[PDB]
Amino acid sequence: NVLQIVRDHWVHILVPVGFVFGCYLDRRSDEKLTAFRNKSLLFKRELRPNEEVTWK
Amino acid sequence: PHGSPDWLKVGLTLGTSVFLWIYLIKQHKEDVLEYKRRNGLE
Amino acid sequence: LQYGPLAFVLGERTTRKLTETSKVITVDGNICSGKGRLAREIAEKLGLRHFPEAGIHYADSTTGDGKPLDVQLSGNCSLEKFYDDPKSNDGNSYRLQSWLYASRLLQYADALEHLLSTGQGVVLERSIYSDFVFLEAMYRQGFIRKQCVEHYNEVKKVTACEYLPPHVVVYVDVPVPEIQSRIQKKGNPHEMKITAAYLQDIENAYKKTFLPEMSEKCEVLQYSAREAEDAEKVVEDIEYLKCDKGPWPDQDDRTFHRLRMLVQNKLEVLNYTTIPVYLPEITIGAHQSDRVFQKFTELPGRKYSPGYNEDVGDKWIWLK
Amino acid sequence: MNPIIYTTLIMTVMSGTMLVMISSHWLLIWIGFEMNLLAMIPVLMKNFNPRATEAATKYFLTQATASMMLMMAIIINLLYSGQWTITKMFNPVAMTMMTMALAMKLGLSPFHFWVPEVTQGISLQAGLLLLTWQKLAPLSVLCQISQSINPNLMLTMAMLSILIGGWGGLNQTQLRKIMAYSSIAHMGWMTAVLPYNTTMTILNLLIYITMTLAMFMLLIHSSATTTLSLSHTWNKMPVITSLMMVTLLSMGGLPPLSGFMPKWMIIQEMTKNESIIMPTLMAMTALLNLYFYMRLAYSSSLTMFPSTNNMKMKWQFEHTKQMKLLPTMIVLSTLVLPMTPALSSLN
Amino acid sequence: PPEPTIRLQEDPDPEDENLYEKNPDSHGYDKDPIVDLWNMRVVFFFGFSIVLVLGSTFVAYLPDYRMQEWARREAERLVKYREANGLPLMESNCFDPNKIQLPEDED
Amino acid sequence: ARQWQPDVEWAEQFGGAVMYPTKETAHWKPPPWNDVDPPK
Amino acid sequence: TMMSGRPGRVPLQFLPNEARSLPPPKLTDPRLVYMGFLGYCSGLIDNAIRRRPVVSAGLHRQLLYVTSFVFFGYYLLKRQDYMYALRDHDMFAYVKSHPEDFPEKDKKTYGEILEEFHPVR
Amino acid sequence: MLKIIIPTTMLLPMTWMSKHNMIWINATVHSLLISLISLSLLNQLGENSLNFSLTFFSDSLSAPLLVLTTWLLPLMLMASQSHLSKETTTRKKLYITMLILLQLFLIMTFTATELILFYILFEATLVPTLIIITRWGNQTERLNAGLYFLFYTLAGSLPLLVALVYIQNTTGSLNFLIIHYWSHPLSNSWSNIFMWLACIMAFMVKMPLYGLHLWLPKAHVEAPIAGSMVLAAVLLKLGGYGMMRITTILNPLTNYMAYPFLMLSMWGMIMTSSICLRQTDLKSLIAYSSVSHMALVIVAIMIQTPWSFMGATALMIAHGLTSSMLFCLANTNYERVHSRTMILARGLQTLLPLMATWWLVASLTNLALPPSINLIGELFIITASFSWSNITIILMGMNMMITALYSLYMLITTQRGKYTHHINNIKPSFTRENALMALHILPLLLLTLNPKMILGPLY
Ligand SMILES: CCCCCCCCCCCCCCCCCC(=O)OC[C@H](COP(=O)([O-])OCC(O)COP(=O)([O-])OC[C@@H](COC(=O)CCCCCCCCCCCCCCCCC)OC(=O)CCCCCCCCCCCCCCCCC)OC(=O)CCCCCCCCCCCCCCCCC
Ligand SMILES: CCCCCCCCCCCCCCCCC[C@@H](O)O[C@H](CO[C@H](O)CCCCCCCCCCCCCCC)COP(=O)(O)OCC[N+](C)(C)C
Ligand SMILES: CCCCCCCCCCCCCCCCC[C@@H](O)O[C@H](CO[C@H](O)CCCCCCCCCCCCCCC)COP(=O)(O)OCC[N+](C)(C)C
Ligand SMILES: CCCCCCCCCCCCCCCCC[C@@H](O)O[C@H](CO[C@H](O)CCCCCCCCCCCCCCC)COP(=O)(O)OCC[N+](C)(C)C
Ligand SMILES: CCCCCCCC/C=C\CCCCCCCC(=O)O[C@H](COC(=O)CCCCCCC/C=C/CCCCCCCC)COP(=O)(O)OCCN
Ligand SMILES: Nc1ncnc2c1ncn2[C@@H]1O[C@H](COP(=O)(O)OP(=O)(O)O)[C@@H](O)[C@H]1O
Repeated sequence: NVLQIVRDHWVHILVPVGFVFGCYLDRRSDEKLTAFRNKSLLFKRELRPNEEVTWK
Repeated sequence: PHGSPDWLKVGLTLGTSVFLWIYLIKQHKEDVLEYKRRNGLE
Repeated sequence: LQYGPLAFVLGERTTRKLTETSKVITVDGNICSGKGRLAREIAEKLGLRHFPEAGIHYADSTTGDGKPLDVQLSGNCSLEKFYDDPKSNDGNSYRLQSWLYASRLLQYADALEHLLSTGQGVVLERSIYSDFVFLEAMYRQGFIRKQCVEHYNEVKKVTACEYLPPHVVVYVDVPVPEIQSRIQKKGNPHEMKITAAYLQDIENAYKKTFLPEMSEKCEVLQYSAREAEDAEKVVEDIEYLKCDKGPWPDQDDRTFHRLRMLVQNKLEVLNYTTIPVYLPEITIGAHQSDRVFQKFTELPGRKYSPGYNEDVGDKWIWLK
Repeated sequence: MNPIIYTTLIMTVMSGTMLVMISSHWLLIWIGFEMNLLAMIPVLMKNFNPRATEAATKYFLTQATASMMLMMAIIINLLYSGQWTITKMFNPVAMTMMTMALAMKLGLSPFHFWVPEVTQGISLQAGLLLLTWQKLAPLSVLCQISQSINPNLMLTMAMLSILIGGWGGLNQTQLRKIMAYSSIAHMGWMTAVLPYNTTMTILNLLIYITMTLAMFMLLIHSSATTTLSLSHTWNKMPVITSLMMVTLLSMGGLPPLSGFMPKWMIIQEMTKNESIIMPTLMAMTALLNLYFYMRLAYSSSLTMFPSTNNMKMKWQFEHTKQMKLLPTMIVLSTLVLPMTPALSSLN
Repeated sequence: PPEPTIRLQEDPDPEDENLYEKNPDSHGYDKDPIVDLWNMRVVFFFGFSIVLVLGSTFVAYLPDYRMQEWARREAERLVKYREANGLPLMESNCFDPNKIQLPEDED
Repeated sequence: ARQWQPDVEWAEQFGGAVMYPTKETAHWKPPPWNDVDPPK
Repeated sequence: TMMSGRPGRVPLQFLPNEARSLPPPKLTDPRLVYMGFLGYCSGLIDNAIRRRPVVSAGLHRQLLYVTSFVFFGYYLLKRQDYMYALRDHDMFAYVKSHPEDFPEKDKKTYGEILEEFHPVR
Repeated sequence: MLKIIIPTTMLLPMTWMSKHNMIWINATVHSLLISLISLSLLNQLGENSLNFSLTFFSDSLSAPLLVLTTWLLPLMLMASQSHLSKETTTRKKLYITMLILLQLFLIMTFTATELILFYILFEATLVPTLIIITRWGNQTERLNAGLYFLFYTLAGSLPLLVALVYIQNTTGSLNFLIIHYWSHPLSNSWSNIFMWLACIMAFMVKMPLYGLHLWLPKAHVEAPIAGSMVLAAVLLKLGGYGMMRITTILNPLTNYMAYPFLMLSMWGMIMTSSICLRQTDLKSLIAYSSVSHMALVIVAIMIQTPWSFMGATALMIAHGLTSSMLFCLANTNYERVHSRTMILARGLQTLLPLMATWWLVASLTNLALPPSINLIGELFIITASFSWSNITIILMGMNMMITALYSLYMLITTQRGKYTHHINNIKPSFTRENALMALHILPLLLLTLNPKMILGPLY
C-alpha cells in the first residue's frame, strides 16, 4: 500500500540513484577534457553545417 | 533524566547554523565579485 | 545547572548547608532484629532520611523505572539458594556477597550525595562497613574459599578508602537463642535453615573487630533488645554526644567539593568493583556475557539514554 | 584542588608556552620555559599519592637540568656574539648545548628515560596534557633554529627515539607506558624532518596531537589504565572499543587512515634530499609500534575477554561528564587523508 | 581441594539447528519461510536470469572496438595492392631509412 | 559449532607487570588498582 | 620552499589582500563536500557515544556540525589555494630572472637519437 | 568509472538503513546489479585504454579483474548467510560493511591511474581483510594468522613506497601513461638493483612467492568462508596486476634479476604440489594449490613475453573462480561435520550426489581439463617458458602430473569409498549451496567460449 511500503522499501531506490549520479558525474568530468576536441591530427574534421561539437 | 527539549539551546543551535550559512553565502558573493573586478573579467 | 566545578566557583558551597543535624548514622544488628524499626524511628524523630537496607535489586530501584529486573540481569544470585545450599558448586555464596557489597557501596554513595546536596542527614542499615562480617562468617562456616576473602579485601580497601565513615553507629545486641526463636517465629522456610554456628560466627565478628575499630574513629551506642524499644532514649543519646574525634570536623569546603564530585557519577563509584581478578565464582565467559548483555539491551527503557527511548514514550527525540 | 587555582595554573602553563612562542629574546624564551615548568608541577600532583610525587620530582629534575643547559647555551652564544635574538646560533658548541637541552625537554632518546615513568605516575588527564601541550614550545624553538642544527646529531637522536619507542612499547601491559613509548617514537619521527622541512614537522605534530587526544579521551571515558581493565569495556561500551580500534589502526600508520599522512609526507620529503636509507629504517621500525597497537586491538575489540558479575550493575548507569571534542578528534584522527594538500596552509 | 573445577560461569555450547526441522522446503536461506522463499527467488532471478543470460548475450554482441575485421580488411586491400604491383609484400624496415639520421662513426 | 573466545588463561597472559617475563623481572608486581601505595 | 621569511608577509593574516585576486572555490567543491561529510560523521559518532539513536537523535546538532565543518573548510581551501598560487608565482619569477640556470634544451627528434635496444628472449 | 563506484558506496547506507531481516536480500540484489553494470567495461579497444579521467582508467587487464571482483560479492554474501544466523543485526551489518569496503577499495585499486593512489588503495584493502579474519574466524589461531597476513605484507610494501616517491622525484610523475611513454632503460647498478628489488618484493610477497608464502595457509585456513573466497580470488591477483604494471620501468634489468625468482617459482610449484599430496586439511590443500598456480603466474610475468602475459591473465581469472568454488565446497562439508579434516567424512557421493557432481567439476577445472580457461592459461605460460628455455618442460609436466594427482586424491578421499557410520547429521544440500556452486561454475564454462575477454591487453 502506498505511503506504507515506502516506509519499508525506501532503501531500495538508493543504489539505482547512485548509478544515475555516477553517470552524470562521469559526463561532467568528460566536459573538462575537451582541450583537443576536433584537433587531433587523426580526426581533424570540418564541422557539419548544423553541428556545434564533434562529440560531447 | 526527565527533561524537555531545551528550546533555548535548540534556538541557539539553529540560529548559529543559519547565521553561518548566510555569512558563507554572502562571503562567497563578494569573493566572486572582488575576483571579477580585480582580474577584469566582468 | 548540574553540579560541577562551575557551580562551586559561582555559589555552590555545602559548608553552609551543614546544620549540626546532618549526622550520617548507620544501624548494625543481628539477622532478624529491631534495627530496621529503630532506624526508621530515629529517621522520623530526628527528621533524617531513612534508607531501607540494600537488597539484590537496590540498583534497579534507582535506574530507569524503580521496578526490579530479572535475576539473570540483576545480581545473578539469590539469598534463598544461599540459605538452602550454602556450599554450592556454582559459587552463589561469594557472588551474593560481592553483589551485596557493590549494592551497599552504591547506596552509601547515594546517601552521601543526598546529605551533601541537601544538608539533611540520613539513617542506614548495614553499610559498606560491617558488610565484611557475613564474609567472615561464610569463611568460618566454610561457605566460601580464601581467595574470595582476599578479593573482597582488595575491593573493599580500594573502594572504602575514599568515603567518610558514619558519625555514630547504633548496634542492637541480640543473643543467639533468641535470634533463632525470632527466626522460627517469622515463618520463612528459607531462614529456617540458618545454623546457629553461622549466627554465632556473625556475632563474634561484630564484637571482636567491628566494635573497637569504629570506637576509635567514631562513636558507638551499644543497645540491647529491651533498650532498643524506646527510641526517645536513643535519640537523646545521639543528641547529647558531639562528634569531634572523626575525620568529619577536619573536612572543609574543597574536600567536600571533591567528595560531592565523587558521589555523583556512579560509574566511578563502581569502578573498582569489577577489577580484573579472575575468581571462578564471579568471572563470566565471553559467550554468556554477550548473551546477557544483549538481553539487557533489549529491555524497554535500556537501549538508549533515559530521555531517548521511543518505546517507553519519550517524545521530541529528533530535537533533543 | 580549588577549580580557580586549577584554571589559573592551566592558563599559566599555556601562557608560558605562549611566551616561548611569541618572543624574540632568548631570555624571554627561557622565562617562558621557567613559567611552564613552575605551573606544570601541581597539575601533575593534582591527585595526591606517593607515585605522583615521585613522577613530579623526576620531571622537575629533568626539566630543571634542561633549563640550566639551555641557559648555558644562551650565555655561550652571547659570549661569541653579543646577540640575544633567537636565530642561527653562530657557535658550534652552543648549538650542541641547545640541541641537548631541547632533546631533554622533548624526551628524545637517549633522554627518554623519564617519559614512561612520569606518564605512569601521573593520572590520565595529566598524561594527556604532558604528551600533547608540553611538546609545542621545544619544537617551536627547534623550528626557529633549524638552519643551525647539525643534521648528524638530530638524525641520530631521531632514529634512536624511533628504535627505543618501538622496542620499549613491545614490553608493556600498562596503557600509559604504551602512550609514552608511542610519544617517544612520534617525537623521533618529528625531529628527523626538521633539518629539511619544518612544515612537515608541524604537520606531524598536529596529526600526533589529534590522535593522542582521541586516544587519551577514549581511555578516560572507559576508565582503564591496564590491558585487562580495557578488555572489560566491550561488555559495557562496545562502540567505544570499536572507535579505539580504529584510532589504534590510524596511529599505526595504515592507509587510508590519517596516521599515514605524516610518515608518507616525511618519507617523501626525505627522498627529495637524497636520503633513502634512513626513511626505510624508520618505516621498518614503525612496524614495531604497529605490532603493539595491534596487540592492544586484539585484546580490546577484536576478541571478547571474560567479564565479571558486578559489571551488570554498571549496565544501569551512564556517563555524567562528556568530552565535547571527542567525536571531532576521532574523525580528524581517522578520516583526513583526502585533505592532505591542505598542508600548504603552513599549519 | 574444595575447588569446583568450574573455571568460570559459561553458557553450554549450543547444538546446531536444522532448517529442515521446523520447515521443509527450507531453501537454506532463512528460518522465516517467506523471507527464505523471496531470497531464493531474488537470487535465482537476478543471478541466473538477469546477469547470467542477459549479460552473456550482451558480451556476445559487443561491437568490434578491437578492430579485428577492420585490420583484416586493411590487410586484404594492402596485400591485393602489393601483389598487383609486384611489391615484396611486407617490408623488413618498419620506418623509412631516409628519415632516420644515424650517427657517423668514423672509426 | 561455536567461535572460540579468550578464556581466563588467555587473559592472564596480559595481567603481569610487563610482557615477556624474565628471571630478574619475575619478582616485579603490578601496580595497585588505584595508584596508591600503603604508607607503611 | 620555506616561505616564513618571504618579504612583505604580514605575521598573523590567515588570508592576505592579494589572495582576493584569485578565484574563490565553488560551494559545490568536492573538498567542501568532503568537509561536510566529515561533519556528518562527527555528528553520528557523537550520537553513538551518547547512546542516542545515531541517525535521528539531534538534527540541530548534526546541522551545526556540518555547517561548522563546511565554513572552516571553505576558508582553509581559500588559504591552501593562495599558498599554492604563491609557490607557482615565485617559481616562475625565479626561472624568469635566472635564464643562465635554466637554459633551453635543443629540441631533438627520435629519428636521430640513438637508444640502445635490449631484446627480450 | 564513477557509475560503478557510486552504487558500491550507496550499498553502505542501504545496508545500514535496511530491515533486520532484509539485509541479505537487498545486498545480494544490488551487488548483482552492480556486477551487471560493471560487465560493460569488457568492451575494450585495440588501442591504448579507456581513460575515463585523470584519476581512473580501464584496461583489458583491469576489466576482467573488476568484473570478477563485482561478481564475487553476491557469492560471498550467499556463503556468509549461513554461519552468521545466530548473530546480532548490528554485527551482520558490520560484516556486510567490511565486504562492501573491500569491494570498493579493490575497484578503485584496479583502475588507479596513479601509482601512489594504487599503493594507497592496495594497502587499504589490508584493513577489512584483517578485521574479517580476526573478528569472525573460529579457531584461536586466527589472531596469529592475522598478524602474519599483516606484517609480511607491510614487510614487502614499505620499501615500495620509498621507491615510488624516489621515482617521482627523478621522473617527475607517477602516472602510468606518462611512465609507459617516457620509460627509459635501467643501467646495471647496485642502486638500480635495489630499486628493482623494492619495486618487485611487495608484489612478490602477495602472490605469494614460494619462500614467502607462509602467511597464506594460515590466513586462508583461519578465515571465514567469505574471507577465504576474497583472499583466494581477488587479493592474490593484486601482486600479479602490480607486477604487470611495474615491470615497464625495470627493463632491461629484469633479464638478470629474474633468475632467483624464476628458480624459486619453478621449484616451489613442484614443492607445493607435492605438499598437497600429504595434507590432512581440505583448506590447507586448496591453499597450497593456490600457491602452485600463483607460482606459475609469477614465472609467466617474469618471462615478460606476449604469450606469457596472456596466459597469466587467463590463469589469474580461472584460478580465482576455481579456488572460490573449492573453498565453498569445503565449507559446505565443514558446516555439516564441523571438523575440516579430510579423512573424517567419507563417501559423500552416496549421500550428496549433486554436491558430488559439483566436486567433480571443480576438481576438473583445478586439474586444467581442456578446453577450460585454466588450461588455456596453463598452456600459454608453458609454451612461453619452452621458448624461454626447453628444459622448463620437465618441471611444467611434473607439476601438471602432481596437480592431477592431488586433485583426484581430494575428490576420491571425500566423495568415494564408504560413508562414515557414526556421522548421521549429513542433511540434504540446500538450494542456496547448489545455487552458489552453479554461480561459480557456469561463468568458467561460459568464458571458455569467449577467451579474448580474459586474455589481457596483449591479445
Ligand atoms: C571509503 C569512503 C566511503 C565509505 C565511508 C566509511 C565511513 C563512513 C561512516 C563513518 C562514521 C559514521 C558512523 C559512525 C558512528 C557509529 C554508528 C553505529 O554505531 O552504528 C549503529 C547505527 C545503527 O544502530 P542503532 O540502532 O541506531 O543504535 C545501536 C548502537 O548504535 C550500536 O549497537 P551496539 O553498540 O550495541 O553494537 C556493538 C557494536 C557497535 O559498534 C560499532 O559498530 C561502531 C562503528 C565502528 C566505528 C567507526 C570508526 C570511525 C569511522 C572510520 C572508518 C574507517 C574507514 C577506512 C577503511 C578501514 C575500515 C575499518 O560494536 C561491536 O560489535 C564490536 C565488534 C565489531 C567488530 C570490530 C569493529 C569494526 C570497525 C570498522 C567499521 C568501519 C565501517 C563502519 C561503517 C559505519 C558503521 C555504522 O548505524 C547507523 O545507522 C549509522 C550508519 C550511517 C547512516 C547513513 C545515513 C544515510 C542514509 C540516507 C541518506 C542517503 C545518502 C545518499 C544521498 C542520496 C540519497 C537520495
Ligand atoms: C588533524 C586535523 C588538525 C586540524 C587543526 C585544528 C582545526 C581547528 C583550528 C581553528 C581555526 C584555525 C585558524 C587560525 C586563525 C588565524 C590563523 C593565523 O593566525 O595563522 C596563520 C597560519 O595559520 C595556520 O598556518 C593555518 C592552520 C590550518 C591547519 C590545517 C592544515 C592541516 C593539514 C591537512 C589535514 C586535513 C585538515 C582539514 C580537516 C579539518 C599565519 O601564521 P604565521 O604567523 O604567518 O606563521 C606561523 C606558522 N609558521 C611558523 C609555520 C610559518
Ligand atoms: C542439461 C543437458 C543439456 C541441455 C542444453 C542443450 C543445449 C547446449 C548448447 C549450449 C552449449 C554448447 C556450445 C555451443 C555455443 C553456441 C553459442 C556460441 O557460439 O556463442 C558464443 C557467444 O557467447 C559469448 O561469446 C560467451 C558469453 C560471455 C560470458 C560472460 C559471463 C557472464 C557474466 C557473469 C559474471 C562474470 C564472472 C566471471 C568474471 C571473469 C560464441 O559466439 P562468437 O562466434 O564468439 O560471436 C558471437 C556472435 N557474433 C558473431 C555476432 C559476434
Ligand atoms: C627467502 C625467501 C625468498 C625471498 C626473496 C629472494 C630473492 C632475492 C634475491 C636477490 C636477487 C639478486 C641479488 C644480487 C644480484 C647481482 C648479481 C650477482 O649475484 O652476481 C655477481 C655479484 O657479485 C657478488 O654477488 C657481489 C656481492 C656479494 C655480497 C652478497 C651476499 C651473498 C649472499 C646473500 C644472500 C641473502 C639474501 C637475503 C638477505 C636478507 C656478479 O658480480 P659483478 O659482475 O662484479 O657485479 C654485478 C653487479 N654490478 C654490475 C651492479 C656491479
Ligand atoms: C618480505 C620481507 C622483505 C623485506 C623488504 C625486501 C625488499 C628490500 C629492497 C631494498 C629496501 C630499500 C631499497 C631502497 C628503495 C629504492 C630506492 C633507490 O633505489 O635508491 C637507491 C638507493 O639505494 C639504497 O640506498 C639501498 C640501500 C638498502 C639498505 C637496506 C638493506 C635491506 C636488506 C639488504 C639485503 C637484502 C636485499 C634484498 C632482500 C629481498 C627480500 C628478502 C639509489 O639512489 P641514490 O643513492 O640516491 O643515487 C645513487 C647515487 N648516490
Ligand atoms: N552482606 C550480606 N550477606 C549475606 N546476607 C545478607 C547480607 N546483607 C543482608 N543479608 C540478608 O538480608 C536478610 C534480611 O536482613 P535482616 O535485617 O536480618 O531481616 P529483616 O529485613 O526482616 O529485618 C537477611 O536474611 C540477611 O541474611
